Amino acid sequence: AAALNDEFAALEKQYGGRLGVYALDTGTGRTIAYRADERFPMCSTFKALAAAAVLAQVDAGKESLDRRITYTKDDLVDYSPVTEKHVGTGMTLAELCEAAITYSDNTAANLLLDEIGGPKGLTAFLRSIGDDVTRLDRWEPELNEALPGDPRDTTTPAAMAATLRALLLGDALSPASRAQLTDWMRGNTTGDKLIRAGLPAGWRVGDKTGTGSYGTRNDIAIIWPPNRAPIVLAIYSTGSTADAKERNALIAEAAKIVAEAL
Ligand code: NA
Repeated sequence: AAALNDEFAALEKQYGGRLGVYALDTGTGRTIAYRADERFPMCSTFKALAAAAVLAQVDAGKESLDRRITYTKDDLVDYSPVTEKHVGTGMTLAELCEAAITYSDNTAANLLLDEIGGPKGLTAFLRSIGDDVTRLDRWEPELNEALPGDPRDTTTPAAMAATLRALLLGDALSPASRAQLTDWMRGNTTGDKLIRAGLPAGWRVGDKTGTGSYGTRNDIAIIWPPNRAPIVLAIYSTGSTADAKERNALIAEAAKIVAEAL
């Protein structure tokens, strides 16, 4: 409510820009919503959805995770630490999903989009599982432009939360794929300074980060506290004016506030 809105508003003033939060404690049904229905640029948070879409093709017997994908240097875009090592041998869809999630590998993400029907295909998938809000329009790296007032390549914290819940806890995917997406997000290496840094120590998190222009910094996660039902958390921020270290701190702090209020 208003008291809590004041706190998130103080963060927005502190860092500049615009902050969105949706959190849901599945064990009590309590939620936190701040700009939860406003659009924010997804940046790399879509890569979890891209992997999901590949898994959904496998569930439907139309695809195999072992299938080897060949690619060239014409496919390499910036920030592709994993794929930039396997041009010669190629990589499997499993390896590409893992790389896109755990290392936010841009080239791997574009490759997943290839096998999925592109941004329009990924969006189509999202509609198929009840997400009528989230939209991907472009490929890496252009999708990170994060232009103010631009609806392309956006979600809302509430839509992304609902979607992540369906994918990781609901029945949008088979048990095997759901478990596989779960393992990948838990194995993320890019999220240490963000949601993970704001939560109490013993809480297990699977997450996917995002970084983009106009000072965009995001993180979406499922959280498994000991002896409790899981929490779904989507945090988006854009437009802030702060260094890399403190954009990280903005997200961690919002996460910390959430754990106190939820
Ligand atoms: Na990113």
